[PDB]
Amino acid sequence: SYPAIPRIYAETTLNMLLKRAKKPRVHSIDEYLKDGGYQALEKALNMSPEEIIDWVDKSTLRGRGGAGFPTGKKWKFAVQNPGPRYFICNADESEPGTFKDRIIIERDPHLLIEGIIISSYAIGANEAYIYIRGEYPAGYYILRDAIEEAKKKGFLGKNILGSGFDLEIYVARGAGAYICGEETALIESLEGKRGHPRLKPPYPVQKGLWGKPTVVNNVETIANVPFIISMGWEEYRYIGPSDYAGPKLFPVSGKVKKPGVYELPMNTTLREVIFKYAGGTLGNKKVKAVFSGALDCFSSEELDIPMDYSPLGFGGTGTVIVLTEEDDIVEAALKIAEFYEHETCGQCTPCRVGCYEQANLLEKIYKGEATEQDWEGFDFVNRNIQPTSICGLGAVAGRLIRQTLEKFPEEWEKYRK
Amino acid sequence: FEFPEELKTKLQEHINYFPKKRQAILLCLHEIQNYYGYIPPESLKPLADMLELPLNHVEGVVAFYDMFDREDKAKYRIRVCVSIPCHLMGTNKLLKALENILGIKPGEVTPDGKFKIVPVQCLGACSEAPVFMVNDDEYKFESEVQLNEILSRYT
Ligand SMILES: Cc1cc2nc3c(=O)[nH]c(=O)nc-3n(C[C@H](O)[C@H](O)[C@H](O)COP(=O)(O)O)c2cc1C
Ligand code: SF4
Ligand code: FES
Ligand code: NA
Ligand code: NA
Repeated sequence: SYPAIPRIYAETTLNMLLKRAKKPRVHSIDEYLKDGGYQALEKALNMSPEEIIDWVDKSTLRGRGGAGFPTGKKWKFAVQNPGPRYFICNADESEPGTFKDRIIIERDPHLLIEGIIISSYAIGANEAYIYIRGEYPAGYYILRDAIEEAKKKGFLGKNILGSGFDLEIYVARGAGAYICGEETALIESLEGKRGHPRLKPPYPVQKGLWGKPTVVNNVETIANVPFIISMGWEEYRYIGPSDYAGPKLFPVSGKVKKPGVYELPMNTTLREVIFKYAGGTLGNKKVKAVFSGALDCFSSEELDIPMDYSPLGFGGTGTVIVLTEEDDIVEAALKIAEFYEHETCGQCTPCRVGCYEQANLLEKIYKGEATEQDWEGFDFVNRNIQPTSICGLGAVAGRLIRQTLEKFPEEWEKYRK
Repeated sequence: FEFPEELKTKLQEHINYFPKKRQAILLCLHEIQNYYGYIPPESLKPLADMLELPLNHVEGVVAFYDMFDREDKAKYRIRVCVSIPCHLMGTNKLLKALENILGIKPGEVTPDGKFKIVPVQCLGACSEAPVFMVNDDEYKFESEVQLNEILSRYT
């Protein structure tokens, strides 16, 4: 018995990450085992850690948490430093529009757990953590129960399956701060502190949890690892286009007929996501813009781009929020400003004051109360959130809003007049 | 101020769960809030002692993490997404329905202490917008009639 959760729609053309999670229910260990679950783990424990790193490297897997760092390379960096080492699953998923990770957690927890065990073995970590946002209580209870299932079947604990490898997985909960998804802030929170990002360098792979080598990976990233081991890295690389291989989850929301999570290859275009998969727009209205979470704004002239990691690609985490012709872009921009205002940790002065002022001033603009100096101030603040910032939030808090100013000048003009 | 045995036992489970005691601070604070309907200011000193932490450390943590509420006691927290795209899909209608049913606005508690409306950033269920939670339970808002039936399940 778990807390109620909405039944997010999920669809897959690949039948990998959503093979089970396309059904809105918890798949417990017996059902998982019937699908061949934990067999990739068994295979991994007969390989050397170095071989697993090699396979994950050759797979071309990249981080699905937004920065797109090559996963195998990250692991290689960690194992250059002496142990003990720590592995962390980042389940903090808190960006507007992003709900891809939760359906893995809530529906196919053993896929994630299996990935965690393999990844931990690869980097020689005997202690792993899942940090799940506080607003995902069902996910937390489901993970705690799944871990106990795995322990009873002998997939966790000491001397796993006779391999001499020991692991425990601990589940931590967040308590309302988006910044705790930033990997160094997450580590601070795991250490029982306020979730304040750390100056980098050093990076976690060198100095992380308790100052030890620490790999942090996103839920979706980790869920790919069982597939790489099961299929082999070559077979994995045949999924999707040569240059951007592997399955990807796209959480699609806003003004589409079929909002939900789509598992698609990365040669899919933004237009296809909206019109071929998500059923087109509500009322068949014209698309005005797509917000890539709280990161980027794409116009209707930019729908033919690939959902990949290329320079001209969609990028981000693949979050697709669709606005149609009747939606107010300034109102939407205000929602983004409000997010960054609420989430800055306030350590860095331009971020602290910039996120606040951006939202404050935009609200005045939206309500038709802004002076000419407010408009000038708004432009200035928007361009000056980033200086001295020590994490990615300060660097991007003005990005999407700036894109709306550049791509929708007419709409902003109406507010100025 | 002392924790009741039934609460103290759970706190102790959390504290023994991670390799280091202090790692359990957020689990403990969640447990405290679920028990009392808020974080009593008096609870922090004895919590700090169980975690082997200074009081000011625990105070700073409570202040930082948005989910914790030192001021208002409520049996049920109705967390309402006020982000994007919930705003496109009818957050305003959800808030109006809540006002019609309970007579309160965001930030307010009902006179009986039963419900508090808490505005929150994206709850990660955007496809099912507009989204709200009632304590741990999460729902899509469809209509006032539907909402009224949901709220009747919390007694
Ligand atoms: C403000 C901020 C918030 C972030 N939130 C998340 C998040 O919720 N989940 C996540 O996995 N990564 C998040 N990241 C990225 C992490 O710092 C990190 O890059 C990622 O967890 C590493 O895993 P990956 O290589 O598998 O993507 C965030 C970064 C920043 C700057
Ligand atoms: S850039 Fe902003 S969110 Fe990041 S550490 Fe600085 S103040 Fe905190
Ligand atoms: S915008 Fe409301 S759940 Fe994401
Ligand atoms: Na291919
Ligand atoms: Na109504």
